[PDB]
Amino acid sequence: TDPRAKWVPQDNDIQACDYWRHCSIDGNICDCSGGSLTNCPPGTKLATASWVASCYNPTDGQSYLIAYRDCCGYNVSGRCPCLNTEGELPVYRPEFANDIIWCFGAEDDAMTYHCTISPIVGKAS
Amino acid sequence: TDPRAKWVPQDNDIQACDYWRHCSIDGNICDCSGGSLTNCPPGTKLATASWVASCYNPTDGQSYLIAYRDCCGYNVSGRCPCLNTEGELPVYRPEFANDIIWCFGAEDDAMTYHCTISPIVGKASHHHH
Amino acid sequence: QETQGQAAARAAAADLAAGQDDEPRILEAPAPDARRVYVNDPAHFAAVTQQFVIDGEAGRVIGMIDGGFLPNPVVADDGSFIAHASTVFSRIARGERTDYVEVFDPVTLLPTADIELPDAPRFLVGTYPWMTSLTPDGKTLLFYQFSPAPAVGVVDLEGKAFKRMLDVPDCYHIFPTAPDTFFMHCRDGSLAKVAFGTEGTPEITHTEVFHPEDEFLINHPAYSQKAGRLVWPTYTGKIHQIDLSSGDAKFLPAVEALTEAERADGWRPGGWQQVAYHRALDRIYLLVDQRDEWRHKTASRFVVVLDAKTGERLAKFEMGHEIDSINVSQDEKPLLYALSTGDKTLYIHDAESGEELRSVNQLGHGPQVITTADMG
Amino acid sequence: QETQGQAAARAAAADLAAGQDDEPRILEAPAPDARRVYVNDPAHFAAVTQQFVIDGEAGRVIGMIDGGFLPNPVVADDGSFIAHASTVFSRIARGERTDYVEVFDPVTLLPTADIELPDAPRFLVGTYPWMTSLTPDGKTLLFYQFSPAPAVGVVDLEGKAFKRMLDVPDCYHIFPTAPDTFFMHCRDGSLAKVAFGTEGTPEITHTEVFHPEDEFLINHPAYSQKAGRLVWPTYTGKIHQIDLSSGDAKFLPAVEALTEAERADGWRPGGWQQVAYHRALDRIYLLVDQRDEWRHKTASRFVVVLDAKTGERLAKFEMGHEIDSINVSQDEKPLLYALSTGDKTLYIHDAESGEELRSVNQLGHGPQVITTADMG
Amino acid sequence: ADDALAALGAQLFVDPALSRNATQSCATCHDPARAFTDPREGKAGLAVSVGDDGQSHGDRNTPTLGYAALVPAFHRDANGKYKGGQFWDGRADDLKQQAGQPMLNPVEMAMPDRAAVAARLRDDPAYRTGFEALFGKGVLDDPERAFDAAAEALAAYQATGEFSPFDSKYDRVMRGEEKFTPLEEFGYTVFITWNCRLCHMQRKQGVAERETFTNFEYHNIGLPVNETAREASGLGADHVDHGLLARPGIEDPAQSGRFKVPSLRNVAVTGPYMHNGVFTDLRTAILFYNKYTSRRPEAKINPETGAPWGEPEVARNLSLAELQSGLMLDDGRVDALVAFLETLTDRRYEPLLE
Amino acid sequence: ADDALAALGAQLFVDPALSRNATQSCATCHDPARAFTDPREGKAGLAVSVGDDGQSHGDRNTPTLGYAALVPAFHRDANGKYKGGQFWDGRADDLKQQAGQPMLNPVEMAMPDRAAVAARLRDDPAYRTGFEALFGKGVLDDPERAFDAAAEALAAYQATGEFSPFDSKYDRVMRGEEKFTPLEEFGYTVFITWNCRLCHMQRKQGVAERETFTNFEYHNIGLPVNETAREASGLGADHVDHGLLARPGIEDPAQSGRFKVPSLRNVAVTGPYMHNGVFTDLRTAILFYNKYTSRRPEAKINPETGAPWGEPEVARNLSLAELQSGLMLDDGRVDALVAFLETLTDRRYEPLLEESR
Ligand code: HEC
Ligand code: HEC
Ligand code: HEC
Ligand code: HEC
Ligand SMILES: [Ca+2]
Ligand SMILES: [Ca+2]
Ligand code: NA
Ligand code: NA
Ligand code: NA
Repeated sequence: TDPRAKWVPQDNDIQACDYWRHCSIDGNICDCSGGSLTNCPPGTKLATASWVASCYNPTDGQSYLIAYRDCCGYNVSGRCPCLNTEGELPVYRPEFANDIIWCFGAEDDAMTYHCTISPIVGKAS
Repeated sequence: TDPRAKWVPQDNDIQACDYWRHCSIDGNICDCSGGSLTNCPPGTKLATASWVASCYNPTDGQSYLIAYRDCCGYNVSGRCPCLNTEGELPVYRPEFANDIIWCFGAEDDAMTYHCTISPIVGKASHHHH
Repeated sequence: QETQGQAAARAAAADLAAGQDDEPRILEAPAPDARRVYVNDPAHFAAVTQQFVIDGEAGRVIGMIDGGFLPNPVVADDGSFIAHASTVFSRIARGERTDYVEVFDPVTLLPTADIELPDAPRFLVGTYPWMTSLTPDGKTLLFYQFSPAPAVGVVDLEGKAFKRMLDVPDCYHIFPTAPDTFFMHCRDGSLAKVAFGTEGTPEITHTEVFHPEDEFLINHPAYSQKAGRLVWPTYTGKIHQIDLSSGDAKFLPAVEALTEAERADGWRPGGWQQVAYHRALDRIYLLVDQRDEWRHKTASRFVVVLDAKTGERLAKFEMGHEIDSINVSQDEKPLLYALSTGDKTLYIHDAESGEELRSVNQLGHGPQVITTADMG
Repeated sequence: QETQGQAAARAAAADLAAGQDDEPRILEAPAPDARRVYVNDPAHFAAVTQQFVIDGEAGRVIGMIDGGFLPNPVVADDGSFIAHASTVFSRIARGERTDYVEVFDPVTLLPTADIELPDAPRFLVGTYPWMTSLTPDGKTLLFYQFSPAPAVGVVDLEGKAFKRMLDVPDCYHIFPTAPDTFFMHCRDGSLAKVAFGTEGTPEITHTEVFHPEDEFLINHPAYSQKAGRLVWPTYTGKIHQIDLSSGDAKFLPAVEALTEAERADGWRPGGWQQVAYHRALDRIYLLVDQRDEWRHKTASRFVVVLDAKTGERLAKFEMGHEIDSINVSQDEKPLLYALSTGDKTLYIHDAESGEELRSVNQLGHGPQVITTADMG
Repeated sequence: ADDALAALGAQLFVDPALSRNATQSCATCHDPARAFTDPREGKAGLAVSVGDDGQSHGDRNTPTLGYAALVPAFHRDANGKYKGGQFWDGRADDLKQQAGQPMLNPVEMAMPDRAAVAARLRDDPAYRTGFEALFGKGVLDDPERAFDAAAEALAAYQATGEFSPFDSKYDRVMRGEEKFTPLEEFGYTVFITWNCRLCHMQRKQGVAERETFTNFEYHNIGLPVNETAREASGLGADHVDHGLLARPGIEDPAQSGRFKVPSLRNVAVTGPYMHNGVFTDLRTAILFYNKYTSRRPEAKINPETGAPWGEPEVARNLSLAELQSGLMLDDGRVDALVAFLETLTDRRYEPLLE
Repeated sequence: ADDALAALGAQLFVDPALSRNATQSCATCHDPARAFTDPREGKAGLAVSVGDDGQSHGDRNTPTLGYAALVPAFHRDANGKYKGGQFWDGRADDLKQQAGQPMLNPVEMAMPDRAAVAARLRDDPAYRTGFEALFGKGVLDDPERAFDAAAEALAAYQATGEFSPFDSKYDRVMRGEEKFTPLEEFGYTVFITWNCRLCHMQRKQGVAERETFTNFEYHNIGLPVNETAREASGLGADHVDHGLLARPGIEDPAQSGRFKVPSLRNVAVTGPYMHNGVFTDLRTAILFYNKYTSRRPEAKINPETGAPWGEPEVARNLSLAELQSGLMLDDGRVDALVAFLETLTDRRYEPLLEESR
């Protein structure tokens, strides 16, 4: 709530912007418009592109690579907006940059931003 | 601030929803997006259609016909939204009805709603209001 | 008391602990059921709008459908598709206008039809559900046209084609009673019956005038196509009920939603969708409050519930929020949906007792229109 | 003292009393001047967006321009036109994508060109002013493309036609310096100079690597085309300055926006447009606040003002609101514009004293980008 | 002064000695019993009038003189719209300049010249007395002064309250003395919210002090030739009436086919309608506006002929922006409008309504 | 016991008495000095291997046996995607079912039948002792038992830690014993955020315990015919390698041209690449992916030949949804991927990386 305070992850509510996997999310949590933590809402198209972050999981003490993916082809959901930037690097290090609409690869050439999912892809290096 | 109280016209601020001539306005006051009380903002198209209300002017105690006109062809301005409904009748009395997008007659067939102006077109009163 | 996000955090942690894999993919919405509710956000006249598909039981958004300028949503009562008549412009709010009907699969939410309406014929007005309507067989969509004159457009959803415009007299709204027939409400205070074959003028009959010039019937009557019940409040809470279940209009006894006393102490209906009708309960719900005669579009904090047969009051709920629109699920033990334009929140109440059970917030910018399928 | 709505009511009342006639019509915006400021509202990735044209002196919205998905606005420095590259879809956010550039008359706000961009080539990203850029003579618009690879699109505004895509190295942003030349910032820590013709491989030259791999240069550097000054803060409020006025890059001495003790106490820049540069005053303005190191896109409540030559601090303003972006008018006694995405309000401050002078609220949904013309 | 001048104008106005055969006065064509229009049935019905020679027909419908004194002098306003003047084509600047024209028009009163007018004035001892007292001794011996004085007297007579009494029902309702009937009030509401008020109201906004239901502008509403009237006028089947462009000084091609917006006062009793009297019924006049708005087959057909309206006599400069309102007047609104227009009838012509 | 069975497989594995002319053992084509691949030159270079007759060439490149023990047995999962198995076309269910095939393949070890195999096993008193102790007396006298017992020994040997030691730099880095070079780390970052991840990672999400850089699925990535290998194998100019569709019992034409996603472990040392050994260099195999993404003319040119990659051998069923990612790998990202993939080399083959660099 102090926006400028160090982000403090929790592993108890995926709809809240401090959920530990959302450490570098930008946009809207898909869980809030009919997707889930790791699936897209009906009607939208799942991008294959992603950007990543290493997010600390306060449940197990481990840091995980969260390779975000956008759900595309719908106007922005408008529900559960969040912007976190842990480890977020500027656009010239795109694999860690989150202002980019990472909708590439989405079916039907969908490129509009609807929300983002937060799947794990690895333990951090 | 009580949305259900009888509406209390004022003649001191046109950007406020209780400005006397806005007595049947629905949308946004054009004065807040670069129009004025009775002119459209740049880039928009002034409709020739209108709906009318007889609005009471606290200042002279006279009642005037306000023939609202829409400024069309832009997305809604989002500034100074207001909805008042003095004398407003349902859609089958369209001359007094204000959910209609009254964009007919606008250049370029513009039919999207941006904001409404509040020009006076007469004195006079209605049986209904 | 665990919230949906909390339950989801635990499932995710459990999958992670157990090393359980899952393929990221596009979810399907749960099958349509009675407790699905749709909330349309005309977004105070914005050029693009949203519809929220909500599981009324869980109070959870289960999908969304994008729309253009003041679209008219319709929901087939059997749950088999949804559709809207919508309007887009080649440059956001300017340029060439396309009016079109889209039909959507209610589970994948994918459009299964996109049907162009020639000559941009839609009536652009703050959203009135009965300005665009499905015939009972779901094969035809009828939409209203105001300009140059009252007219009704016939769209074939089956052939996925626009058919033609029907000349009508000076009349408004569209209440289909049959594959080829609908009623409209006229300026002269009658209803008109418009029966259209496949060609030529429709056959248009008028009822008796059923209200005086100075009685005002709201833009949002409730119409249960399955009951053929048209429930039409006036500004004072007087309620016209018209039975259309026989093909012709039988006027039911008129009823007062507010007591003669209440109306004397300023009680009037007010809102957007001020009236709801539960077909199996034969029950009318009306958003009311104490207000001046010309604050008829303001939110109301109370709902009154009354017998369509007798007019007796059954309940009076303090909604606990500023409510603009109500509707009800059509199942047994219905929810009473109370949508607040101001809060952008659908409050989901128990229709019997009026307790607020749950709510779904962040429903766009100015949500106003609740629809439910009547699937029983 | 007297508000604009108050002054308008007074004048309307006087016209009524005096029987004064006037034709309802479409206003022109006032002539563009130094205190015109444009606020773009990316609207948190909404498919349609708005730009507000504001008289900064009066604190008055004088016009609006609609746009599509994450458009990139540009304003000709000489006030002759404004333009944006924008993106629409045939069914709101889905369907056939069209990218296009519109050019608008800055008084009537009518589009005077609408130029299709083939193959939907725009980079869809949270709005970075320097990802779409006008050349100094105003005849060419350049836009960045990321997919499939970094590239820059060349659009001829005078002949109203798209020209070509140029392949570039792994580099970002576009600071035009001449009718046929711009610089980009590259992943390897150099700038790339790109000089292009109508056809042929562009000539691409790299500067020396000018920051280490762990010093992060923000997405919103200030670039004064008329001064050829590129002011590029890093996450720590260290400020790279690159002088491109010779046509090649000269690296100026680095300055620190924050002192050692400030930095030791957690002060860092943060926001969106974090830095402004006033060309005539050779002055840098940076949005700072105490914050953890990865809260670099949150609002800030302070602006430090520092001499660009010496890095001497001239002021630290307590803005008194949550500010995400700043910019300045480029006239003498500039205004300091402080846009709050959360308040949707443009706060208009005296740049000298830091005092808030007036404000323009209700600027859309998530307004983030302020643009001024440097007309002087 | 103004009283005696008007009273002299009053004598001239009814005096057929100002016509060649001494058979015709202003009052013959602008009959006071008919809101100052021509009751006389001619070859083209009442569409045009017959002059003193008993043979010559005009090519335009005789308009009322009621309220013509409210029209400003011809001028081009700052938006480039011409306004005011007299005659359907504004070719006269004001009433004074208009008054002499019928006297000398061979198709109307047909006096050969101003001297012949002066000579007739000289025959009447009462005129010597009346003219001399207002304009000085010998005024009738000078044909120029005599004719200007006659025109001035006629214009003063037309500026009297008698020509513009503002005693219609509409006037009484605006004074709070009476109420409109529901149908009249609906008609007034339609008239001020539909395109009619873009042309038949004095002002763009605000309330007019002496409303005459015209903005005094010039518009081509795309009317067809009145064939029988055009036959009777003898101007020929070629002929094109260019309206405003025929005023000397107007060169602007945008003005071809535009005519002065008539005042709708007394409109209910001054049929036939339009500059050439093409429509006999007020209702037809109103229906004509639907040709631009309505998609219905019937909108294309003049209900007096049962045939299409006719191509515009002048198919350029139509006022399409105003006329293509996007809305069609249903029979209800047409009725309502007729009721409303009938309220613009002066008190003294209320009996003519049937 | 698990030990003795693997030890028996160790002997069989290197024993050329299991080939017709006694010239070839498993170790001949799956050379342990070369991450269990074939260093020998044939008529198509290293693309395909030469059998015991000294003349016959296969039509497919000999794959590593490293980590092959981590592949699941062949199955169709619930999403209708086939997974697992052995051979590039998944036509063997698992290592045991695969092991006797090279023995009887006239193109490879060429023993005429199971009985000729058993007779060789009897000739050797260590086998009589070794097989008999694990499978019982007289096992070598029953050709069916002997053959099956040899396949079991061979599959057990391939399951030992020696074939899948997990001692690559990548493994060491994932234990925190060491760190990636900056280029390696970028290579890893790209690998896991670009489309490679969609196929060359065990799991769709979460973390694998013994990652081998393959999801075990079948994908047609639209490779051309390797002309020289195809000429050498003698299958004909009109032959189509249908991939997974060639497995008996797969009939679905959508499987035509799909091959098993290979483990990228030791990829740096097991060139040439792809099921037909078509690309010599690791970098070329990565560049092939840009044909689906890049708009540059060069994306369509095989850098090893200067000519177009070629029409896909099977033009249908390409994995376009995964392949057409919309993003092209620049050379810095290609370099980074090479460096990352080199980290997947087992410790004992690190010395072989010098020559490939
Ligand atoms: C029939 C033979 C007429 C006699 C005698 C008079 N007038 Fe007339 N008037 C007549 C016509 C056909 C017209 C319209 C001609 C045209 O070209 O437009 C007129 C017009 C006027 C007007 C202008 C009215 C207006 O434009 O609104 C005035 C002021 C007028 N007439 C006055 C007038 C006087 C004073 C007469 C006696 C000298 C007189 N008219 C004779 C038909 C006939
Ligand atoms: C400006 C574009 C106009 C609009 C809109 C309407 N009217 Fe009109 N009207 C106009 C002109 C220029 C004229 C004279 C046309 C000509 O060339 O002769 C008229 C005429 C009438 C009349 C006839 C009056 C008479 O002949 O004395 C009537 C009854 C009339 N107009 C009514 C009318 C109504 C009811 C309208 C809204 C439907 C309307 N007009 C629109 C100018 C314009
Ligand atoms: C060269 C002539 C070979 C000899 C001798 C052996 N193998 Fe082999 N192996 C070879 C090729 C050409 C292939 C692929 C053929 C195809 O149709 O795909 C293989 C494959 C295997 C595999 C499957 C590995 C995988 O799919 O990832 C295994 C497990 C295997 N080989 C083991 C094996 C054993 C145990 C051998 C001696 C009995 C043996 N191979 C001999 C080439 C040759
Ligand atoms: C599924 C759609 C895949 C994607 C995306 C990537 N790869 Fe792949 N890879 C895949 C298969 C099915 C195969 C075998 C293809 C065949 O028919 O032979 C491969 C092969 C490789 C190889 C060669 C390995 C070997 O021969 O042992 C390499 C080096 C490789 N793949 C790398 C790679 C990279 C770096 C990718 C992201 C750019 C990538 N692959 C994507 C399946 C798929
Ligand atoms: Ca007439
Ligand atoms: Ca190989
Ligand atoms: Na002329
Ligand atoms: Na080859
Ligand atoms: Na098969």
